[PDB]
Amino acid sequence: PTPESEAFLAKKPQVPPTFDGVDYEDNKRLKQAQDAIIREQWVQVMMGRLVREELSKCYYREGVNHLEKCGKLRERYLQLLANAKVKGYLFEQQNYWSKEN
Amino acid sequence: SRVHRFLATGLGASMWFWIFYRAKKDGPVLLGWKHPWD
Amino acid sequence: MSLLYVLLIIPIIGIFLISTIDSFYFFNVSYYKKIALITTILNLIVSLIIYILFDFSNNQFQFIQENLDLSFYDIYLGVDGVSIYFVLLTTIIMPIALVSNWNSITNNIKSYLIIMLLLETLLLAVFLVLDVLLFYIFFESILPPLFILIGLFGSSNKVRASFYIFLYTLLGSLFLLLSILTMSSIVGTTYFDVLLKSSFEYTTQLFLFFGIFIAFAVKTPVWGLNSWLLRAHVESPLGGSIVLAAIVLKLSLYGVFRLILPILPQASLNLTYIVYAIGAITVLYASFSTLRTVDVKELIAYSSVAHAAIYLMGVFSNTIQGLEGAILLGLAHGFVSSGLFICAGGILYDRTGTRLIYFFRGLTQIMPLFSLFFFILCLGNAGTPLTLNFVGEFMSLYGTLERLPIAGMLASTSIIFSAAYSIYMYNRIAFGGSVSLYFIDCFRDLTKREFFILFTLVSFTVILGIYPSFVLDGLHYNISSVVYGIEPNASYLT
Amino acid sequence: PKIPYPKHVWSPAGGWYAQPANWKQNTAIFGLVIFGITAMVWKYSAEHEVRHKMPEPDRFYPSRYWVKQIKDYERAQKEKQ
Amino acid sequence: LGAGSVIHAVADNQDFRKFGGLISYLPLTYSVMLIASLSLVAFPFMTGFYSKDFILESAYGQFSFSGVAVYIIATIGAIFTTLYSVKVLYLTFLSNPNGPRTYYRLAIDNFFSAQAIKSYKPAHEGDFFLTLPLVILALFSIFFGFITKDIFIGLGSNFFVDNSLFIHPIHEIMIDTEFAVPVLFKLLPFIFTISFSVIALTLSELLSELVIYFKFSRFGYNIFGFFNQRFLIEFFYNKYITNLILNLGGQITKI
Amino acid sequence: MAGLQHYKIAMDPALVRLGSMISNRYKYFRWTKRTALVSFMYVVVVPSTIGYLAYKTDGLWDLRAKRRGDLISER
Amino acid sequence: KPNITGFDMREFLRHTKTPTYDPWERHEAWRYTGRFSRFNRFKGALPGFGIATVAFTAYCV
Amino acid sequence: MYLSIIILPLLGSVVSGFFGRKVGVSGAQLITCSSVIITTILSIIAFFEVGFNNIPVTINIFRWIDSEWFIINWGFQYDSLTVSM
Amino acid sequence: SRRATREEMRDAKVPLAYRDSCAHLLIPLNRCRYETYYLPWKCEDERHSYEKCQYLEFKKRVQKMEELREAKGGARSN
Amino acid sequence: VVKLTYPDRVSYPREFEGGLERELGGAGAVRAFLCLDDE
Amino acid sequence: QYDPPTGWLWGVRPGEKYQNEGWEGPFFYGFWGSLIVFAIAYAYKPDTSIQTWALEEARRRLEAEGILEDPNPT
Ligand SMILES: CCCCCCCCCCCCCCCCCC(=O)OC[C@H](COP(=O)([O-])OCC[N+](C)(C)C)OC(=O)CCCCCCCCCCCCCCCCC
Repeated sequence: PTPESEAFLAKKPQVPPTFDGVDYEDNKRLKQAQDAIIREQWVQVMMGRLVREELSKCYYREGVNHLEKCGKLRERYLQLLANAKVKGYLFEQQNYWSKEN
Repeated sequence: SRVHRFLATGLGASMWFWIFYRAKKDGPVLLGWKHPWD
Repeated sequence: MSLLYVLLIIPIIGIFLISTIDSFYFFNVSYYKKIALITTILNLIVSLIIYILFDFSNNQFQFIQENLDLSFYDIYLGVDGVSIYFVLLTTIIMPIALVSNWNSITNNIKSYLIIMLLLETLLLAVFLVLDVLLFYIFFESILPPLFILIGLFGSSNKVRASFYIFLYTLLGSLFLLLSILTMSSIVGTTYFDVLLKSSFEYTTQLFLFFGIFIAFAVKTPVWGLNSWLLRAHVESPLGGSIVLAAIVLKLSLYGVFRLILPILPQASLNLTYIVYAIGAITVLYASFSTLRTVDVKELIAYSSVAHAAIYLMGVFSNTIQGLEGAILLGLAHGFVSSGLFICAGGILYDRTGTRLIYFFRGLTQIMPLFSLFFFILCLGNAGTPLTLNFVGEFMSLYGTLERLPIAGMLASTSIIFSAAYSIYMYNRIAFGGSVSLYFIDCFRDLTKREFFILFTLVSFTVILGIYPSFVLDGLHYNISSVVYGIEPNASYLT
Repeated sequence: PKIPYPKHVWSPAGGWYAQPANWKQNTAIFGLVIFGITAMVWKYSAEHEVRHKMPEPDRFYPSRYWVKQIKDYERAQKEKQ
Repeated sequence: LGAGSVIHAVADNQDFRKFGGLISYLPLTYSVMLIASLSLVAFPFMTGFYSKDFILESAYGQFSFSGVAVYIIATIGAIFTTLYSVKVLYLTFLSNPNGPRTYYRLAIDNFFSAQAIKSYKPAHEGDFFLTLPLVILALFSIFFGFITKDIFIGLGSNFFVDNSLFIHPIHEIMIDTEFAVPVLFKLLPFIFTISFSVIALTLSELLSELVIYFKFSRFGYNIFGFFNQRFLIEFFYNKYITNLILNLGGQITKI
Repeated sequence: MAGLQHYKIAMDPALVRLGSMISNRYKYFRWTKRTALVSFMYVVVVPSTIGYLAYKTDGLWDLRAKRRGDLISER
Repeated sequence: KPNITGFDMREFLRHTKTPTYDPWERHEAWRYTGRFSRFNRFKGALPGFGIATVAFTAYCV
Repeated sequence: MYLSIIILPLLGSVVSGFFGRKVGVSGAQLITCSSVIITTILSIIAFFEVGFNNIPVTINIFRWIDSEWFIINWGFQYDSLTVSM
Repeated sequence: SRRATREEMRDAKVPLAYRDSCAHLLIPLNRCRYETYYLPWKCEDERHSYEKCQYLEFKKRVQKMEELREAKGGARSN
Repeated sequence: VVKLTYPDRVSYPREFEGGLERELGGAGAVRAFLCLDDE
Repeated sequence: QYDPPTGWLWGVRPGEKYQNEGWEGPFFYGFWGSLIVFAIAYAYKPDTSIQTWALEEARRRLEAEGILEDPNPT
């Protein structure tokens, strides 16, 4: 894997991207969570951007044959496009949800 | 002038000679008499 | 001392120097205008320094100063990405507005300079305060200087214009104040880092939305609440007009990002169709009346109404591109309306003494430099690509379309009608025959002063129209925080 | 004939029948400037272009003489057997 | 560009009603304008022949009602292309001079006594920069279509395999266009072109009163005006769209 | 006439008078059947129509990543 | 019914021809004479046709 | 060369327009016609490289508009249609 | 004479609309067009062969359609 | 008039082995005619 | 025949020269000078954009899947 850069680590979230068990009176801990949800959404979004870039190269590589040789990237990009979006932290900060409900 | 008339006449001659050439060669196929591979 | 306090302090120093230098040297008014201009340059230099140090992906407010001396009303200053560009717009516009009035202010020059310097401090404080009640205090503080600026330096109808802008803004603001006071009572303060964590209940949000919206629709302005602008933006001196349309219209837009998006998310989403009907109506009605407006400065003033409708619809889109496009359009409008007001209220008006379109025709023949900048500005007003105006209009319009398609489709018709009134006004003034037979004297072309304020404004719109990343890169992370919603397989991770 | 016009109007494109006495000298400088910028653009293009198929050795493909991607491929392909 | 040569030659007049003659005055202009016109009417083995005529038989080659209908529609359009193509060349060059003396007055025939060195302006051709592009474009108008059809049409040509153009196989008609189209409908444009040209050329310079009889009929007068006024679209656009918007703005500003 | 001296302009009195009528026309508006009908149409009817249409189609459609075998409709 | 003015539309077309005598005849005569006769005008309607025909015949042998 | 086709007509245009007083009538015509003719030759060469050898050329310089999912570059693609046009 | 498999049609970059039975004759022609720069006097034999077989297959489908034409009492199919 | 008199198709639709299904994008995309219903 | 290029730039008549109104110093040297300096300073500003940080993590995650090749395999 590509080594995590010195600049990258300076901004890596130290907390999981969640609001469960977060004391909202702890300013530092709440802003840490908000940053983790925001950063995670952007990563998923930037993942789609990289898949689109690969799909672009294969399309201009396979030409006529793109409808058959670019399906794997094609499927990946559509999955990311269907799921990844910068939605903010603020609905999840104000609304708790449970799986068992 | 004289060069203009020569230029005028040359292309007109070029056009009809070109048309006559393709009439003799591609004309039979165009009219449906003969298939290209015959 | 914080750099943000230095931003607010430099113009006050220049006010002090302007008002006292008569005791150390009849001082020439050139000296006064030199002091005020250098004062604005230093304020711009400080804002540039802040931006170089500013970090694009921090959700903590930057360049803040600890108080530890809490009182009832304490000025806390801080900056993030959603306010940093408005601070830059204010510090770039202010020197240009001073140079645009270098010769046309002939009496009461000390008073004019002190008002503009005080306006700089107050408008900057609006973008930098970290408390919602501090926002109202700075938003309303600019009214008395604006009342005096219009009344001391305005045109023939300055009294009616000064009263209109004061009473309209006050009336709308009083409904915002009641909304803010209700928030202050429920939460215990209006400090941003505390109120943004509060969760108002839905019915409270609805009645909070109304009252904040009434004020912001008076200040946008929406069509039907916009006669104060059609008066004040026209009767104002040229420097007043630039400040009023480039920065003062932007207050309601930056106000939406602090007062509605984080704390009234449910009311904002449930009422977007009312916002969009008003914004759609404003886009069509203002466009048609701009087409029939015969005062050149009133025509540029009315086109501001149509552009502000698009950033208002982009700000309620609840999408990243619509929100970023709204800020982009706000900024691009500031450069373009400044240039078109200079072209009309400063170049045509100074030369002819009239603002009626019927007297102008064929100016290109004798004023080629004016017609070149005037045309480029009219393409910016039409949102032509390679201007920052296209980037903002496209992103704002895309977000409005994706949020509510019928509202975006009507709002899109602005691409047809902004071109219509921009091209119509350009053709009638620069083209449309030989030089107007109403001109007895010939006219000189742009002076070096006029050239270099238009060139500077035209430079900003084109450079940012080609590389809008210079603003978007510092917008992305912070503007994420005002989006409301969730994806099903992305939310509630464990 | 030619239309009359004001001599006081200064226009960057020249005006009405504008040709300075030194127009060839000025045209030479600007053409030199145009060449210099174009060459810089040419250098950028020849380094940043991307292809996914390379030309065959016997075909007329003059870009093979300056484009970095093809030059590397041709140099590497010469190492055979 | 050939038209621009004419408009320069006769002092900026642009109305057919003031041309005529000029055939001996602008021989190079006439030749290239004739060459271009035969390409426009898809005369056989000209450059325009290889493109337009294939479009027509391709419309038939897609054996569908819409495809057959457009074929007939575009055939009538081809008829009137020939008509106004004849109208241009004849009214500019082949007809009698409907313009004044100045266009055709030559120094060879003595007309002036003291103003003989100058003052003739006989409507001559243009210079090298005016005429060189005409010669070049004339050559493209004759051979370029033949030289290049195999690229653009071919039959299984693979010029666009980078997927620049995508044709789904279910949308292929070219096989039926090459083999299934009857020969009568393939040469029908040329039969129409070679005949309405005779019909147009005979109606002028030989008849010339029949069209006049049509014009001065109420039926013909109305037909002439309707088509000269471009289906009245500019009239109806200006009335009910442009002026509608201006009056909306008038109401908004005033009431 | 307005601060700085401007160039000599043949200020046409008719055009100036037309400009004065436009600035003062608000002083002479009256409620009539025509003005009330026009004002009601522009201020109430058309905006409420767009408002009703925006209301009824809010959330109706989404285009994002919609494939064949799916619907643009969400509601 | 005949008009108050003596303009008949049918007679207008009957007089739409070249007049036997015209007071302007000699002024307009140049528009149909030698250079602008039927033959001279249409003599070069197909500029290079003769040269092409001769060359084609020599080629066909 | 592929970028040089794009910028060469623009370069001549700014000299003809914004420095017409410097080059005059003849200088303006020499620079524009020269800058268009040279571009045309490079276009003919491009038509052979891209169309006849079926080698498309991609070129991206700097991003234009970058917002989350939209990344639009100042970018150019040469394919068979491009050189045909 | 043997029909080209879908792999070589895919490998030869045959146009998708012509990846039919006769595509085995399209590859030599499209190769020749590449070599001769598509000039319409150089690939004659390959051009006529691909056209002829394509004509032959066309002549088989019109017979197939004519049989279908009588199967419905001469009714319309387009 | 055209609707009353326009000729019937004079050739059976061209068929493709496999319908070019894989090279047209698989079953998720549109394919070519292959031993399907007549037309 | 062509004419000599004429015209008064900034309206300065050929006899005289441009007179400074007093704004030129601060505007050209302060306003434009600072903007030019800031542009040079901006070339050396570190990238703190969310995109740059997020692209690097996205690349690693797509390296983890069978999408992107790993320069440092294991
Ligand atoms: C979109 C905003 C602008 C971005 C582009 C900024 C310009 C980039 C360079 C453009 C090409 C160079 C233009 C040269 C100027 C034309 C000649 C000239 O000097 O005019 C003075 C001329 C002087 O002409 P003159 O030299 O003949 O002088 C005598 C003529 N009179 C009688 C007028 C004095 O002024 C005019 O006559 C016309 C006035 C309008 C000028 C038109 C603007 C030209 C630039 C158009 C911008 C193109 C935008 C592209 C669209 C966006 C893409 C989506």
